[PDB]
Amino acid sequence: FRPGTVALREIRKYQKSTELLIRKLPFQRLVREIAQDFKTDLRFQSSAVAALQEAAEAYLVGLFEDTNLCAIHAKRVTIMPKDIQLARRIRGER
Amino acid sequence: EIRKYQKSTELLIRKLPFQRLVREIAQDFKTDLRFQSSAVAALQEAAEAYLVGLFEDTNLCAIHAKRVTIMPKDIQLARRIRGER
Amino acid sequence: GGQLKSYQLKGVKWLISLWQNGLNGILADQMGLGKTIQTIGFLSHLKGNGLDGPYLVIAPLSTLSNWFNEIARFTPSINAIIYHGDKNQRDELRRKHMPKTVGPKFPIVITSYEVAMNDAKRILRHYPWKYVVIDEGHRLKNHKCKLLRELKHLKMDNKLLLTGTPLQNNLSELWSLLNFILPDIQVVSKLHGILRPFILRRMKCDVELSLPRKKEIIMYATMTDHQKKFQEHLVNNTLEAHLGENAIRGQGWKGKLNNLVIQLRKNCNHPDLLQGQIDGSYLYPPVEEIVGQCGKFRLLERLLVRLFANNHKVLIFSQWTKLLDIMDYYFSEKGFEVCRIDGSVKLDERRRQIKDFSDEKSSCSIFLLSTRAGGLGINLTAADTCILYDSDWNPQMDLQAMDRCHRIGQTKPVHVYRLSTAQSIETRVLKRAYSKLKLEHVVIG
Amino acid sequence: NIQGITKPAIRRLARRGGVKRISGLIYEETRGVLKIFLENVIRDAVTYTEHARRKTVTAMDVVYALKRQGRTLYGFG
Amino acid sequence: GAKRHRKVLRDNIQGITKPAIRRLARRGGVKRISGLIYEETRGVLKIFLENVIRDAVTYTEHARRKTVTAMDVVYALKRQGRTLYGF
Amino acid sequence: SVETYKIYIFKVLKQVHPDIGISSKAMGIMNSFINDIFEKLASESSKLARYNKKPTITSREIQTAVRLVLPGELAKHAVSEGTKAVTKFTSS
Amino acid sequence: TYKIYIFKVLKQVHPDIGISSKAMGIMNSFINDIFEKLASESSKLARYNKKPTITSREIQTAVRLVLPGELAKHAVSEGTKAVTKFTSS
Amino acid sequence: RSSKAGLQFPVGRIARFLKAGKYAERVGAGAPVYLAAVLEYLAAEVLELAGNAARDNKKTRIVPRHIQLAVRNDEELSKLLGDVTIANGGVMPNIHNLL
Amino acid sequence: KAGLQFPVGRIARFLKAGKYAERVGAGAPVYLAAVLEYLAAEVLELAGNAARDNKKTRIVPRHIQLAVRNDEELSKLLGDVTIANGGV
DNA sequence: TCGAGAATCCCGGTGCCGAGGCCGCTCAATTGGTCGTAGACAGCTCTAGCACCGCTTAAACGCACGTACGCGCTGTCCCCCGCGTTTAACCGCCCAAGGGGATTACTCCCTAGTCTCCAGGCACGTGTCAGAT
DNA sequence: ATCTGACACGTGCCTGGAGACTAGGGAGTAATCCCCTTGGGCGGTTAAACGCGGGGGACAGCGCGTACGTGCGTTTAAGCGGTGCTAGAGCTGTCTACGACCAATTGAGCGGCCTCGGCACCGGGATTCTCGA
Repeated sequence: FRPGTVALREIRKYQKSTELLIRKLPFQRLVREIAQDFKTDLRFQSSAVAALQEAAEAYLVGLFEDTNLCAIHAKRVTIMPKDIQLARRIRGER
Repeated sequence: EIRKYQKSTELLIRKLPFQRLVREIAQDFKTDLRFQSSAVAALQEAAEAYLVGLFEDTNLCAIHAKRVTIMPKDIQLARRIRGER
Repeated sequence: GGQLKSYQLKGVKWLISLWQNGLNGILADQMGLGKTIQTIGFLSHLKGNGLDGPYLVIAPLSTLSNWFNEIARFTPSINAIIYHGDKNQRDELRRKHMPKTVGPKFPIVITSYEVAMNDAKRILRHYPWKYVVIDEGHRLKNHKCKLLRELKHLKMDNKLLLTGTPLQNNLSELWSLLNFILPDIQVVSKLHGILRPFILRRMKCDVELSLPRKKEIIMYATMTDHQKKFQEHLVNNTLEAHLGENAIRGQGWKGKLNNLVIQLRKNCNHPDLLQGQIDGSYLYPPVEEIVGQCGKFRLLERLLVRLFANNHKVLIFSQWTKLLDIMDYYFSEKGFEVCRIDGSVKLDERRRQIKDFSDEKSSCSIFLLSTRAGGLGINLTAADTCILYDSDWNPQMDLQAMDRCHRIGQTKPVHVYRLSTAQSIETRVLKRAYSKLKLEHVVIG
Repeated sequence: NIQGITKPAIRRLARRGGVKRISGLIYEETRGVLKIFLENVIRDAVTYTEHARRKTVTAMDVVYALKRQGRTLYGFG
Repeated sequence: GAKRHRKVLRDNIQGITKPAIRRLARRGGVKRISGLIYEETRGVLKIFLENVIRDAVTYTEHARRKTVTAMDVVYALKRQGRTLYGF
Repeated sequence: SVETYKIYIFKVLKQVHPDIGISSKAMGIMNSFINDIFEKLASESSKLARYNKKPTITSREIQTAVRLVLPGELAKHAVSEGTKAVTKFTSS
Repeated sequence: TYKIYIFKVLKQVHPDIGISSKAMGIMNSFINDIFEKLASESSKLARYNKKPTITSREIQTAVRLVLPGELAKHAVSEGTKAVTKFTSS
Repeated sequence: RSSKAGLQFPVGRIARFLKAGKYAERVGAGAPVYLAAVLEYLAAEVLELAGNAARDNKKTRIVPRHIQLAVRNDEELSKLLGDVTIANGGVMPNIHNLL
Repeated sequence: KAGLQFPVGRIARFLKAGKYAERVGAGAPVYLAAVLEYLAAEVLELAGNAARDNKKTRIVPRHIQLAVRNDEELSKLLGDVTIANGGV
């Protein structure tokens, strides 16, 4: 096809689905690694990591919608890092 | 003029206009109401602070689009990311 | 007479007698001349009297190839199909045979434990199966295994189990199987009353000649002072600090729980395993003499120098793959040429390595080889000596290894060197594996 | 009484924030965003007041409302 | 089979593959994505997670326990403004 | 062993939409939404008690807490549903 | 209220400075607000977890869950030292 | 008591919770009734909107995807669940004219 | 009482009042006093230091604001404070 | 233009598994006297909020004028996307002997709230002495 | 240099502190048992890595014109000061009518057990949406 038409295909299917992205095993490795710092020797139930993953995905999707708004404000379509840096500054996140 | 008001701690709106607006917008919720002369002061301090922040984020939003002239699009992009009506 | 030959026929007779009683049994002939040849015998004996009916045979994959090849024996009358793979099976699903009609046409169904388990639906529809035959009974030694749950959905009017090692771990595996073979099912004699009717274990008495008799000898080693220090710091919860002084790439991966039996076994194998995992130290112990801080390593080295005095090729086994790796590092520094096949290496890659190791010309004596490796048919009879650098909770595994070199084609007499360390969990494990061999040895009675 | 928030004042506030050059349609927008804010805080204040059987918006009513909305206000009471 | 080289492992963070960031972005409505975006998303994920896990590990210890349950995570999120229904 | 409003959330549904099912994993959200709205209101009304220095959470308080949590027109139609009920309970 | 103590803390840290009247107000407000936050947090952590008492442990978790960052890591040390001195003596 | 009023939610169970939740020393008699009548109203609204949603997708049962959608659609119920993240609920479609 | 400047007794009383819970331990009053004291000390230090820059011998609302704004921790605890009679 | 083809969209038919169903039983919600206490409310004092006047002067307003910035248009070249092919990526199911778990139900103790007396801090009153408006 | 905040000593009143009980929650222990441990096996298969064009896209430069800032002379109307008036905030004292509590009573709703219809799945057939020339 012509670049950009299969991309609008993907922004429709995924907005309609409710199936989670991110493989389950890598996220669970990451959380554990991040945890060996606050307290050494700690175990995690499965439901906990599930919840954490759900929340994270939502956070990132929201950030991604506001970083698209910011980019459009500058008369572009490509979202660049400066848009991540502008959006977070307006929302207060560290 | 940027430098001057960045060193001062004085009030920037006049007094009585702020009083009347606050009395009217209350009228819609309750008729015949009184207001301690300290309440209208708190309400002014807070409002003035709020507007300064909005303006500081709108300036950021304009520097993004490579301008220096704030415009109404900017206030709106700021009040949307920040999650407001 | 008039069919096959000795070391069999009576086995088919037992199977036909079972058919008469309709009871389901578990042939367990010693792993010798039988299996595939005997398996087809009974069904082949159905021949004209009964070549019509649902027939199913589940087995691993190599075993599936083998059964298929063998079915090319005398009387190639009954048909057969290797229902293997997925989607390609879909095309042969209906093409191979009709859903219900079974004339002489019906080809024997030969599937795998995955296929059987994953898509039992397809085969669930078929009629009460005349005889489902499961090659390796040990697969079902757990009564909560998902294969067992999916294996009950099949409507089976008869069952059969092939094995050579009925019990390995304890009696509960006998219990779970007995539910499978017979749902209905001093004291030693009382057990022999229940089991005499079904079990038919013909020893290597019928097929003798097991090559020169093997020698299995345990040569202990004395835990050195660097390992004792590690062990005490690990007796409690101190190993981390005594080793956390540098804290490079994290202070002992900031965390250490584990189970004493295996964190202290890892020590008794080689302390580097702990040191590497604790401090980053991206560089292996380069002194190449700190590898000699392990007592068990030093006893291996001297053994090997005395066994190069003759050059007869050795075999090395281990439980993990980090430890074989340390060994390889050590020897490769000195310069020895090594070949290695663990589970990480690929299949066709490992098959050529053997074809080279087995090269009559090639002389890479040192061959690293994991224990649970699936390479039974490796058949490297070129090697003559096996060194079990570790123990194994289930003794049968070790025995399989013994077979991997003690098989046909080994003219030279074989030794076995089960290394170990005194005053530690290695000696504990040896006692456990010994009592498991004894559990099976009184059963052999 | 919202035209009493006159053009020079908005400009002064804007130079506190950092703005440099104001446009010409920025004023009406400012006058709207002030009104919304003032309308929320005052509603909450009048609620709190009535709850105390009074007729006088008073000390700690406004402060409490402003807190309620993420804006702690120290002093003023 | 190496000398000083032992057996190295990648960063658990590099586990979030570029394909997965793209899929999360397209669900947010983005069209063309840049190349300096991926190394930026990773940091903002890390920060979020670090604030939540810290609260969960606190709420746990107070119960004398050593396992982070789902209820500890739900409370951390509620302290941060995000409320999760369904656990 | 686990108290829940599932029984009552399915009675209101029937009353509003006669012929529509609810499914499990969907009343696992509706129960949570009720528990949370209860908590908020009660806590507000306690703070509103401790503040007004009274030891009793009465109806007046619950009402001023509703007016401050439930946002917008919901309030009005909730307040009504609720007051209606208190007068009704009174003439029993 | 806390005037004397805030006047005392100042004399100790900056021996020669004074403080106006509006400043004292801000300071007292700050102290009271921190107090209330800390205590509310501690209470909630007790209704749930099923306990009728607010022991020290809850004063510490509360300090960790609300004081942001290293600012807390110190406050915890400062509180532990003072409860230890009081208990031993 | 639930019966004396027209409420369908349980008055007694709410009263008990309020009295046993250390919410205050003495709860009155009307407070349990008012709370029940507000909680019932809110639930009815949400459920009524969610139900209108399903029929559209041509299904006769509600799933978390429906409640999310309903909440996102209406303004007041959104100002209320301004941060809530329903599990397995997806997002509401939104592609700008930049196409 | 024994160790600090703040009024361990009064803090305890305030905990008894307000009905924060049924029972209050013995250490609970002692710990809170110390934390509040530390927090006040930090703020009073930066402000005076702020006043040591402006050279003003008297701490005024402006200094407190400036100090809170600068330091990275207090700016986080004190997220949106609007000190009365202060400025940016 | 118009087709050529590829993504999109029905009909059945499938099972086929969770959405409704029922049912004793336990405990939790009613209903009745007490049993005080917490509530309303009636009345009085006096603070402070509102209305209005007159005058000064500072901030707001209107209009003219110049020019800096915003916006459209153009051209170059970097780098992102789509596709096909080859590697990893995950995910499933299994070892086996261990512990770690965490939950419940077991049992007494020292400290909470409770009194009760009695001390001396702090809120408020008052005189001095400066320092930044 | 002064007027505005300091800054200092006292009356007393209001707190804290101390001493004790009967109480009574929490620290201690035992138990059972069940999800949770480090290292490996083998077989699936779908997602992820890589490479290569080529079409976008983002970015820089230039030019016109219009809307913004500055300046100066009118004209508002805010700020201050002072006077008068009364609504209503704040507090006190009486006495009851909402509450807690206990006990007797028992039907509503709750854990585990039924079943069957709508919903996930499609394969086959059918229909519209790019695109290229």
